[PDB]
Amino acid sequence: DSRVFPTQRDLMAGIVSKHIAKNMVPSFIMKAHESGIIHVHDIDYSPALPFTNCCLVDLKGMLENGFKLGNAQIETPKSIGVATAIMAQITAQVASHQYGGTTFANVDKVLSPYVKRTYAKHIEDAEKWQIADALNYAQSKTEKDVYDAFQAYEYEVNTLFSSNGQTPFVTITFGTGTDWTERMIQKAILKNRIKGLGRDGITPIFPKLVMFVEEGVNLYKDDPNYDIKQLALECASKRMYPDIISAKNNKAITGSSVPVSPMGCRSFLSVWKDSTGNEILDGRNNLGVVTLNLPRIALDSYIGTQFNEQKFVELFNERMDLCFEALMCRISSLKGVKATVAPILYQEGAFGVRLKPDDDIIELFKNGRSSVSLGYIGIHELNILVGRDIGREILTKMNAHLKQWTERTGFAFSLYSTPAENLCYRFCKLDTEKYGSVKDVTDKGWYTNSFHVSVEENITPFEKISREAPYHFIATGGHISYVELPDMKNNLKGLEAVWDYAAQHLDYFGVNMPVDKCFTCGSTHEMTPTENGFVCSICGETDPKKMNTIRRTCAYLGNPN
Amino acid sequence: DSRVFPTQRDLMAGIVSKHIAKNMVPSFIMKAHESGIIHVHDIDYSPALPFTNCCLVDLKGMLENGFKLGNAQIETPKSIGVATAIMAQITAQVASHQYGGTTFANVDKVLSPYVKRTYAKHIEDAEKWQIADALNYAQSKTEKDVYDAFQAYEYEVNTLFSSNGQTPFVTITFGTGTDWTERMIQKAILKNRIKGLGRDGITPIFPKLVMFVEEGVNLYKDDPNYDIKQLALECASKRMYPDIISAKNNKAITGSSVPVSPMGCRSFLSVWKDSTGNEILDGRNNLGVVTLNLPRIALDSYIGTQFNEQKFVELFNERMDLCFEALMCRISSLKGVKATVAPILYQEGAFGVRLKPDDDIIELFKNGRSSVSLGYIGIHELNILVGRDIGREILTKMNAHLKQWTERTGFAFSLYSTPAENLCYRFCKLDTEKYGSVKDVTDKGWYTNSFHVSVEENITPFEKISREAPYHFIATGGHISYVELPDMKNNLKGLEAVWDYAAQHLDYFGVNMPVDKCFTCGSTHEMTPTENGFVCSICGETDPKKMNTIRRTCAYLGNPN
Ligand SMILES: Nc1nc2c(ncn2[C@H]2C[C@H](O)[C@@H](COP(=O)(O)OP(=O)(O)OP(=O)(O)O)O2)c(=O)[nH]1
Ligand SMILES: Nc1nc2c(ncn2[C@H]2C[C@H](O)[C@@H](COP(=O)(O)OP(=O)(O)OP(=O)(O)O)O2)c(=O)[nH]1
Ligand SMILES: Nc1nc2c(ncn2[C@H]2C[C@H](O)[C@@H](COP(=O)(O)OP(=O)(O)OP(=O)(O)O)O2)c(=O)[nH]1
Ligand SMILES: Nc1nc2c(ncn2[C@H]2C[C@H](O)[C@@H](COP(=O)(O)OP(=O)(O)OP(=O)(O)O)O2)c(=O)[nH]1
Ligand SMILES: [Mn+2]
Ligand SMILES: [Mn+2]
Ligand SMILES: [Zn+2]
Ligand SMILES: [Zn+2]
Repeated sequence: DSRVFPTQRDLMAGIVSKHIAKNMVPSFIMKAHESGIIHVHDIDYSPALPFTNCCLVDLKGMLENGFKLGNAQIETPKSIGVATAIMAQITAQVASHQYGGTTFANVDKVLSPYVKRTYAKHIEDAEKWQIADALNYAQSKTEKDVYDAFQAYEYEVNTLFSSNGQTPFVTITFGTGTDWTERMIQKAILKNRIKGLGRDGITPIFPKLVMFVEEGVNLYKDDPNYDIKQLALECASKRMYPDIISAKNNKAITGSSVPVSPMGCRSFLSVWKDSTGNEILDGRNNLGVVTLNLPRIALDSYIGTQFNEQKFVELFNERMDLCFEALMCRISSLKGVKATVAPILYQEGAFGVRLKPDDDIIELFKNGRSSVSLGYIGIHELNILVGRDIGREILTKMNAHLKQWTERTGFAFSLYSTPAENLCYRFCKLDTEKYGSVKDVTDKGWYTNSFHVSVEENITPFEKISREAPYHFIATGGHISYVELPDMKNNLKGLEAVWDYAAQHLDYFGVNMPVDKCFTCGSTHEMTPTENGFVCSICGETDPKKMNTIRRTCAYLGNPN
Repeated sequence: DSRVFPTQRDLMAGIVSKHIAKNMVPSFIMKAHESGIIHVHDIDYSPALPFTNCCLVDLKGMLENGFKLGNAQIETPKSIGVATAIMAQITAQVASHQYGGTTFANVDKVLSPYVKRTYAKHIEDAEKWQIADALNYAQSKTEKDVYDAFQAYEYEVNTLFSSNGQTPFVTITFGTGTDWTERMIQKAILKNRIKGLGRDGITPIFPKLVMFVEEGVNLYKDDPNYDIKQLALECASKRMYPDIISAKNNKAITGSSVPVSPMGCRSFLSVWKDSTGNEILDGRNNLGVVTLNLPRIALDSYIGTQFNEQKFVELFNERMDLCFEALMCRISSLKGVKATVAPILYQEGAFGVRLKPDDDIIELFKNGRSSVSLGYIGIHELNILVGRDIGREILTKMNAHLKQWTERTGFAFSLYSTPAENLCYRFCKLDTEKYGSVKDVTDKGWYTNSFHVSVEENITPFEKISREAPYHFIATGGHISYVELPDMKNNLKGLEAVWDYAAQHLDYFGVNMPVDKCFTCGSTHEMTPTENGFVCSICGETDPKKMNTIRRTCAYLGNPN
């Protein structure tokens, strides 16, 4: 919250950490950050301490083998419910040793073997107690245990604070599983999500859910998991998640044999092979984000009221170099740092390899294993400032610099569509301090996310997907597209048509709908917006404590007041 | 640990908090703390933030009714396993909003109703599936669910870090329960503890276990839970805990109709009644500890090499006043503080009453509800310095000051036998900086705990209990007695004789034995101590990673290196 104790403690460390960063980070990089030329993310954590950002947790390797967690040498779980109980504790622990999001990829496949152990236990109990209908007891009890295991997970993640006093920022993916255990997990996740959280069944912010969609798996009428696709459509319409990823487009962009889950919100690894040619996903991470204020490049290239193309080329080149220096500055902090810093990450399997206590952690990140993020924002406002559409062109050129950086250093730089929940305002506020109200750019008080078409443009779902799709193939380090839609709870067919179009043309996709609930009557209709707050169409209730109203106005779900 | 991330963050807040305390706390109090005249505990937390110390969590009230926990409006659990899963999350949350220990009192009684719901569910499943042996299916499955629920608890508490990067400091009491559900919980706790933690079955530091012992319940051959007493003796001999409390002596000292569990290690409330005359235990807390260096009073009253009684009376009176000023200083910090600071504690039931967000938290503590702790230490070294035994006499006089303080302020001051894990060295080191090596006092490098007879005195178990017993009736705010014993795993009868003697004469009691395990062979015999480390009698292994060696050399269990 803010005045809550663990948050206050965290703010104290955050302040000490900003001060230490002022002594570690070269002046020109700091100055560029204060002025809003760039944005060095997570300065209240790094480089004062050698934290990394987000990751794909290697849960499979952890669970299969042993691993130490806290003071406890955990063994392979022998039931599904214990497996997600351990998954929940790893969630809290990983969140406390990085400043970014934690992702568990393909939990349907990974947790499958523990649903199998639960099933065998009940089969053993059907013989032990002379149960007449044996195959129906084992299945029915297993269905219940799995439902309960993922209710446990969803609640644990919403009832525990990490180091920083907040609920852990975690995402869960699924959808490539077709075996009966893998189907059951997916239905359990989606059904718990539909039921909602707590007494009143509210819409949770976390975990993020993302489902993979593929032809031959869950995309068309005839596919095996097509019933699960319909469950997911109902869930999306009541609770926003799950977002979907097109397995086909995802693998083309990443170069991966299997769909690549996003770390945190939408950071994507590209394909990487270990020393024996195996494709590795789980365990890999991102080292940080620096974000380039693209509108500011253009604003600073104005001479009078007129754009100067030559000036723009000079500052662009100069600012790209600058961003490399900022990104490299923090990676340099990681030199000499030992694996004692975060045993759960480095010693015990979360990052997929066991380092010894006295090993340097940075060697793990080298030669393309970890990604590193050059963010950007405000293509819409860039296009207005330069007078034409240069989005695909400037982003393609940014990739060309990134390739050079990758080859000079060994670190795998990628272009990242910064989620920028509040950075949209920060950059605009600082650009306003210099240039004032500029028509169509700073006047509204925010910059538009990445390559997204303006939220104030009159466009259909289908035409927005088309305009945005090309960018998923360019900003390979991170991207998503949203479409705004009304209540779709009694129009699952229209929603599905937008999913299918999205899955055909782009990588990662979500749909922003209104998800409201009046507690006193029970209406799940969209509330109408007053100047005071929200109001119930059918009853007329206006108390915030007697309703749940969730939008995704930017990146995360939240209540808009 | 130390270089582990959440710990480093916590150290940053701890440093900022010490600095803020330097601006909040009057100079004379700070100076007295630097010099080791007194010790203001937890200065790295309070008064920079308005934390409190330890508590008895009102789990019963929380579970029975609703309560919000994190973002989730939790409902009454409908199974035992969910109940301890919620108990585990409350543990982590309470630990993060106070700087002291969390206690769940009488978990056998409190969690009983959820064992009853689990039993009814399996009875319902015996009819649903035509199970031949119905009463034996429900009982056998319930036994398993309870075992699993308390394995879940013991592991959750050892696999989660609170705000401060440490495993939560938590204690669990039981033993007054005689119903079949309450027996089953006690056996589950004790059996999990016996099995140990993890792959290798190591001895856990936490949770602390304390069992109540009473005539007519579990003390003599004919008592109903006498079998549980034997389970507890076996557990104590393999894992140190459980400590025991004499229900009879405990109620006489506290004035309570039911046995009073210790908050954290050994802070005891005295009896208190709400506005309608009900005796309240659960929800109540302690506001902090200031500890009086008793040897230093005597050392500072030496004129040449000779004790001056008159000087001792003057500094004693002056230092008691000083301690009141230090204790009151931090309680003053709590004025104006609102319940938004810690919703789990103040709004949602942990402290047993629901305050509104805009309510002041200090009113909850007034008029005897919360205790406040005047610690002391080193009676043994005090007796040497003054030339005679003045322990019962000086402590009785300290109570007389405390009664005056209580009547002037409304806050319930009590005399507290400071556990002083490392304060035993701190005080001795600072007293040495002034007076050097003093025979029998500072020469060994530590002061003896509270009223405990010297750890270097040749005395039997029974004679140590007798010497120490009177002090449990005087230092009512906190006390314990230890006895040192050899391996007692194949002598449960000798151990029981010491428990019975203890239960007759004193309040709260534990037995320090050696609990070692060699992993390579499996010996549970006492390891022999070398200058290098520990060594296995029968095999000869010396690697610390291939063994588990636990002592209680002071207060907590730990590995001595
Ligand atoms: N002007 C303005 N700045 C804000 C607001 N909320 C947060 N900021 C600032 C503080 C942060 O350094 C920066 C970005 O915050 P975000 O919410 O986008 O992400 P986050 O809090 O994780 O910060 P970070 O990306 O790690 O720097 O913007 C706001 O309402 N207005
Ligand atoms: N913290 C936490 N809360 C849970 C867990 N499982 C359920 N809850 C929450 C949600 C409910 O508000 C409350 C009561 O839940 P239940 O005992 O009814 O759990 P469940 O639905 O799995 O069993 P049920 O089908 O109702 O018999 O506790 C868990 O593993 N951890
Ligand atoms: N001389 C000396 N002082 C120590 C050692 N370890 C800790 N201290 C200091 C720092 C603490 O302010 C003080 C008491 O520490 P304790 O381990 O008894 O308890 P705790 O860490 O909870 O500190 P506190 O009671 O809150 O001040 O003694 C040591 O090995 N030697
Ligand atoms: N974090 C956590 N660990 C648990 C829990 N229950 C058991 N564990 C740990 C201890 C073991 O090292 C490992 C595997 O435990 P199990 O799946 O065998 O649990 P349990 O003994 O209740 O079932 P079982 O009798 O073996 O079929 O996980 C829990 O609720 N939370
Ligand atoms: Mn097991
Ligand atoms: Mn339920
Ligand atoms: Zn309504
Ligand atoms: Zn051995």
